[PDB]
Amino acid sequence: LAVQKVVVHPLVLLSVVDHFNRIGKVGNQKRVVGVLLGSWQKKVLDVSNSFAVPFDEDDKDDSVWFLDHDYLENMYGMFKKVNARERIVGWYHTGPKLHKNDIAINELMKRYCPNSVLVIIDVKPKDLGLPTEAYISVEEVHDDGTPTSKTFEHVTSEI
Amino acid sequence: VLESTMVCVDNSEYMRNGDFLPTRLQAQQDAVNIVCHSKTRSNPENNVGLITLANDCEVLTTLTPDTGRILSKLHTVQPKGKITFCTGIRVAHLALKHRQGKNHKMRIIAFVGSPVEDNEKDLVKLAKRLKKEKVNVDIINFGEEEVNTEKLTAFVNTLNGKDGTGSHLVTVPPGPSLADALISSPILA
Amino acid sequence: PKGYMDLMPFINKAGCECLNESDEHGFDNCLRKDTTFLESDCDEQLLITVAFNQPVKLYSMKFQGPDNGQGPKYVKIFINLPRSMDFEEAERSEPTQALELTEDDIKEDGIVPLRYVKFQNVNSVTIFVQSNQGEEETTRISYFTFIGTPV
Amino acid sequence: VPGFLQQSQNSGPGQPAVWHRLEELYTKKLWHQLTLQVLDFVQDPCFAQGDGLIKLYENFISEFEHRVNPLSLVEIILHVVRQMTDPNVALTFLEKTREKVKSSDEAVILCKTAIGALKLNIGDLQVTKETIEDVEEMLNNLPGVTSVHSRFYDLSSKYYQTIGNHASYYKDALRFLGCVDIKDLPVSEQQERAFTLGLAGLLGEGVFNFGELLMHPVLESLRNTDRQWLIDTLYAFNSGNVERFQTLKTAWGQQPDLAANEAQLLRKIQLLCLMEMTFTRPANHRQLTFEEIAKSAKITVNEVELLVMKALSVGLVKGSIDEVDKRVHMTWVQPRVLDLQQIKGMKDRLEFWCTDVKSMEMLVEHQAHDILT
Repeated sequence: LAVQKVVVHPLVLLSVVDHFNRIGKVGNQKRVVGVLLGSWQKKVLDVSNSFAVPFDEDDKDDSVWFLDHDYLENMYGMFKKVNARERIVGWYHTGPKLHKNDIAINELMKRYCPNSVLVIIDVKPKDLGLPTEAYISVEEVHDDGTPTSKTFEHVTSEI
Repeated sequence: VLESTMVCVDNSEYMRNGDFLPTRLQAQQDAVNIVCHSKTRSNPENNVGLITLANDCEVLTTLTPDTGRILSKLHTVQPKGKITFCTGIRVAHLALKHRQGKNHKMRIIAFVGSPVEDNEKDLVKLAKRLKKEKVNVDIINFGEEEVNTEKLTAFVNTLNGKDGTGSHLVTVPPGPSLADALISSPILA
Repeated sequence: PKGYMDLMPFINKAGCECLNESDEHGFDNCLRKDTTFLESDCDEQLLITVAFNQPVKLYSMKFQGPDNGQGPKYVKIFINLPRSMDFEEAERSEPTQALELTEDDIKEDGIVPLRYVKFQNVNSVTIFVQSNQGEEETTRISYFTFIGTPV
Repeated sequence: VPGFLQQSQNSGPGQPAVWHRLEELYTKKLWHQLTLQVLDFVQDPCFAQGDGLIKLYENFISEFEHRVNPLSLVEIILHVVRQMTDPNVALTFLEKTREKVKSSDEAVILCKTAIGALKLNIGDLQVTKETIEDVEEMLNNLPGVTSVHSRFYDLSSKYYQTIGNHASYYKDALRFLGCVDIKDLPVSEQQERAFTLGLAGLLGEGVFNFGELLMHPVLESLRNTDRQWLIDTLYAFNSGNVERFQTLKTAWGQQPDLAANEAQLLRKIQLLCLMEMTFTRPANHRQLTFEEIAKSAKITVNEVELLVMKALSVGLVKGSIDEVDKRVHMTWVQPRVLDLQQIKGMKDRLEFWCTDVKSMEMLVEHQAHDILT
């Protein structure tokens, strides 16, 4: 695929943990969603920085969800000014597993980075696995005749 | 007043109809251009954002102390899909909870120009949820008011409860321009 | 209980406002036991405020809810709030304690602890039920009271 | 200009009341809402045959065409061009139609699909390919699945049906059934489409996954039908039972297409017979002798060797042939559809696998406890 490996730096992990803690403090949150910033080297991603964005989803309906994309553009110009070599390379969310509306959020993320990579960073300290699980949106062309759908293909992650 | 408003513009297939001159899509663009401009002069800190009410709701522009960006987004809005009013208010309410300044008051502007295809129970429970968060949704029942006059009646009555005119259900009959009836409506007062 | 006691007599029952209440079951049910319950109508969220005399010390509460999943899961506790509190000021503010209830605590034979250090001189207590043990649009509370002593 | 509506208001080919409702929508300028009424009236149950509705194009809908949904505009014309039977001028109708609906790519897809169907009717297969290779390209650019996908796959399948490419027809027929609901289709259509789908699967080149085919809900319409033998024939191919396939020869031999390719059909089931032997035996005993392959596939022992080449070359099985010892060393088979009981046996195998991994995890932990970090 377009991504061979995603490298998530310790700064992102601390930022994601802090992001989940500060918003989780005011109100109980299923997850918090931010934007991943990094560079591209050959076919291995280099996620190195991230910032929080406003986000909310109704638990009952996956369709209802809001991401402040104007905030997303405004904060990018901040980080681009400080570090021009860090571009938007995807998004993150701290939900323990994937959500049904993640493919919908990726489309909003896809317009800033065409090969957007979603990295699920689990705040809970799992004992065995890495906290990060990188995914990319691909077209799964089925052989059963079912119409082609947008699915997340797993991409190997390394800290 | 220092309040943050979101315009739930409608781009359903029924917006191509010429019931409002020149087009319901063009008529509502003038409607937004006037109601959004009104909220600017009421308070310079007032926040206005755009949310589309297509088959799937799409927040075109979040809350901002800017007017021109709202209309440029509305310029590219094309008629497509069916109205989904149930999810439109919640997705607009969700943006209201994440506004720039929490001292602003809740306010949602809905352009209902296609029939709401939900049961009365779901519409009523939506009003109770908005009344919980002191959210006032202002709806113009233009377009198909001959069949929405009852579903929206339960919406505003339940939200307004028994006291206070928090929300209005002004209903403009088809004519020259629905915006010409907006300046006389309590929405802009 | 060990030198402390239940404190509904101190609770004036006149300054208690339970927002998101339901006409079917009111706030009186969960303060008197004798079966029945309190439930919400508009949404799963349920804001409760309790008022009494200023000298009161809180050690523990017993927010026992039902078992079907309508019992509270995540609750926010606020103390001594000037002015009224809407659902946003109970959701966008920092609670004194934000204990996340487990099913064991909901059990009628269950008592939950509070951080007694932060509950010493209480004028009134605001309780914000944010979620229940499930996806039930109405949240129910079988019984509730504060165990402690006057200041 | 609106006189035709007024002409039909009193003396009309349809019901005068229908035109009055049609008239009222025009006066109120409910432009999109007229199309639903127009859609309900274009497919009228009274004068669909009659040529009164061709003039409905020029007189009525061409006046308000400029502010109608391009997608909803085109399928209105599909029933309009149904009444017209002159072949060549139908191109000019759709080409002029294709020019107006340019903002919507879905409308263009439907327009090019329409020309492909009638140009398939006239037998111009060379240029219906060039159209089919173009609309297929644009369909992928369109996100998701829409109402225009189904009519393409119906045309795309019909194209490969007349040419004879069963392998491509089988793929495309599956897409059509994947973009429509079975309950909506008539039982006669479902029964017919199941028969041609399964027939293409047997005659297709490289169509060896009959397990996925067998549970298609389309095939359930032939459970009690006189075409039940087709399901049984697919069962034989799935199990690789060539003896059954020869037994049902009295049934599948009556079909003109199945009988014509009985040599290709016999080779296909012989290959599937080879997979059945490999899948049945455990991995420890996957050394098939030449006699077993010859006996199970009803082939001469000298022809066993060529059979394994076809399976190895195509990719159905992986392995090697030992001609001196007359044994075939299969090491891999194509994965197949498995029943719940077979899955339960698979899960039981994980129970032993998990126990072994856990056993050594404790063994290394216990033995190397002092040096473990």
